[PDB]
Amino acid sequence: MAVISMKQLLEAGVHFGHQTRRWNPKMKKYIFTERNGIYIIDLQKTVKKVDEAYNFLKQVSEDGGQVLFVGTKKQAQESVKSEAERAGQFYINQRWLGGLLTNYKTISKRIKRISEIEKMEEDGLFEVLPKKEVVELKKEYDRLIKFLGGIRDMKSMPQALFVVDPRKERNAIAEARKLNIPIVGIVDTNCDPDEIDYVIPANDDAIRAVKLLTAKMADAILEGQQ
Amino acid sequence: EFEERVVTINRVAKVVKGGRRFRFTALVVVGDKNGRVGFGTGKAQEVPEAIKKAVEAAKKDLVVVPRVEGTTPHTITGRYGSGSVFMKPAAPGTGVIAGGPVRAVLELAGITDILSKSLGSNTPINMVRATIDGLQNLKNAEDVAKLRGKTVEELY
Amino acid sequence: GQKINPIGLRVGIIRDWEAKWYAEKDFASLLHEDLKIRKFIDNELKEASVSHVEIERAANRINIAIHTGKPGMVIGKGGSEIEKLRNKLNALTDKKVHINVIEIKKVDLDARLVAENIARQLENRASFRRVQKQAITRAMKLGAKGIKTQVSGRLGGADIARAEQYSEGTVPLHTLRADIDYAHAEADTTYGKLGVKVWIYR
RNA sequence: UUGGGCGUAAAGCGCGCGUAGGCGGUUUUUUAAGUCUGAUGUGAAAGCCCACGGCUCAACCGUGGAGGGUCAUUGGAAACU
RNA sequence: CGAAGGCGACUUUCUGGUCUGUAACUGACGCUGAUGUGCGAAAGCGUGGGGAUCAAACAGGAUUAGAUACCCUGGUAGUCCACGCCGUAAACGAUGAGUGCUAAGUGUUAGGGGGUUUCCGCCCCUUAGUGCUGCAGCUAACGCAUUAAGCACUCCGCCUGG
RNA sequence: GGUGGUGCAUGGUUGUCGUCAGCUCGUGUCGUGAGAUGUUGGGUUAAGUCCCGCAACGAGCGCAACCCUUAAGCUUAGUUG
Repeated sequence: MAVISMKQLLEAGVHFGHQTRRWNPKMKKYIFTERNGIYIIDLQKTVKKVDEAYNFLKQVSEDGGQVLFVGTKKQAQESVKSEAERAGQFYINQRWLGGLLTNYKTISKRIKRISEIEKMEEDGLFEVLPKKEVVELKKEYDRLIKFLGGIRDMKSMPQALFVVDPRKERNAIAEARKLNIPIVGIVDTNCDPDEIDYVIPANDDAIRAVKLLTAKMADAILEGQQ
Repeated sequence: EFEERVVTINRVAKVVKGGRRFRFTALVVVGDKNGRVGFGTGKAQEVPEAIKKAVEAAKKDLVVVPRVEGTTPHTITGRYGSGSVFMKPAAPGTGVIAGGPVRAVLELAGITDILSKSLGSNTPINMVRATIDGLQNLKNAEDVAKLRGKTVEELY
Repeated sequence: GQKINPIGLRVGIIRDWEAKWYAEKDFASLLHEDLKIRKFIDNELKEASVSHVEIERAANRINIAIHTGKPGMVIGKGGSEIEKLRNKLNALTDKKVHINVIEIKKVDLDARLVAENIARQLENRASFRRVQKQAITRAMKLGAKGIKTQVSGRLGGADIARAEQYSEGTVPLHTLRADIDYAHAEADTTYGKLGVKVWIYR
């Protein structure tokens, strides 16, 4: 669906950021002020432009674009992962090897690699797969399924994401921009406004931000799908 | 909508253990000749294969030229770094008016009315830069005259 | 390049032994009757380009065991060359009746005796890439075990061979029961020796 | 200028300190002197537009208009001077 | 901080000048550039010292299978300060000096506005700078950049083969 | 037929970097370019063989107790042992 509720948005931690001089003059279009350093969202396009992000995803999911709700912050390694799952996707809770999509087309293979090594550990004849094999298979499995989840079983691509600190996690976005895809995001302070078409300095502490928007966007790929 | 043309090649041979390969790193323009001349590059290897293995990389991103057809009515040029060219517009009833390496890309975008003041540096890789500088920084006429608050011809 | 000449690679699983010889008497003359006859067919089979070595002397009722499976040269038509050797190779062996031959299935896949199939790809030195050396590009990727290719046969007077490489990759690369052999032949360098060292990989 | 730059590469000063000056910030306002003269008498050849004749084609020659549409001659007046 | 070479014991000086907070005020009254300004370190440099230290030379020693040399006391001057400087250093910014910015940030010397005053400290604005990075720009890249190796208005000189 | 000479005419013959445990390679992929992956920062066995953290994933090349060998049975049995 479209909008977040306003209270746990406001008071339960979206507007908060970090200290000044970790400063974003580039996200000034959504930054209101700072409380002894700790920034504040301009608290109106955190909902109005959130509805416009919903509409951006409406005609994206009405044709089959399910957004990956990504695991970057520590509640995102579980709950934003989880609403990615509610959307009908998997999660990303492991790290890049340093340029997989800016150096794209060899360990861009990791999409098929997780589609194959996981399914081969899963399919029949797992007994036939010996224990000498199963040792390394299970030592790699904890790193494998957590590696890539956006195109795991929703094996089309998401036309957006929901990032928090693309200040670092533009390793996904900016490297995928080789692949020419737009991104929406509930960003943190002193992060990227450019690669993300819709940024709001949303502190992660408001789980209303991840439920009544990002899981609500798992719902917008149902209502904004039909 | 892009333009089809071959640009060049290059045989890379690095100081390595065994025999030095000669991968024919090639740049190609591809499309069906609209006006939006889209070139690209590629690092490819085999003598008959590296044309297509490099056009593979070329078409990954092939650039747009928003082309004021007939002719860009005013002086049309551009620049990046050490690369640049110039084009003084002349009459279209003149045949082909071009320079040395820019001759076939003059035929790519359909204007064939401006001349090619072949300026720029002497750098071959950035010869492509000097070429594409001239026609990458363009903007149409009526859209600018609209963008400037007035009509298409209130400003004329 | 300070290299010795191998023959046997990994013998004990993959490499085997086709010793079926019973000519027990006269190691000076009856042995000669089956070893010196091997000095005979180097010329006639017309660029044989053959598979491997499978010799066998059937309890001294010696029917000659060298296949060279390119047909026609050893077949004839319903027992012409074989029946002719039934009377001719009585000087080779005791009887030598109806000498045999096989069918060769991608003979460039055979690790050992492929060297003739490629010595007759560049020894001509005249259209020595397409008319003759087509088969380096035909016999490339049938998945042979020993993956190593080189050619040195009279290219400008070359006294060494050639190699091709690129770079990346990860594997547990240790394997201990493969099969491969040598190659060395009789081109004339005219000043300083090189018998062409010649293999390909399928 | 139009159609070069000067760290390395064609080239940027131990140094700074200084007069004329070049240029230093201007805000208003008057002249017509210059900032595509008005229009014409108005224009060097192998050289301002066409017509020409002869040129074995040519090789090469010349001719008229256009005399220009190019200077002079007349002008006075912005939002710089 | 100085015109630089450069500028170092401290009580003090002029605190000249930087310097930021105030700047109390007539009306272009400046950078570079004819003028002209001075010197520039030492090697060396025109007097007593000076062989006192250090110190070339010499001695005298010898590596392991090699000196008088790395080695140097006596010691040659020299070294050095109370009377004369050259116009040279990696004085390099290989990067000339005026008007102003290039997302900007950055902790900070100075001087200030301050809140809180603290217990002379925490927080905000601050600039000559101080550094750090870092936007644009920059050149081939080295790499430069709110303080250039960029950006728009000033001059200078250089050179477009060496 | 050479022994008279040339390995040097080439088969060769072959001693020989060097058991180097190493030599690697594709799918490829980044660096405008002169440059970048494997076999990893913390801890584990006979032949470049990895995990929490590193640009990797996929095969060979020299070489498994490899088939003997020492063995425990047997097996086969009295034949000659």
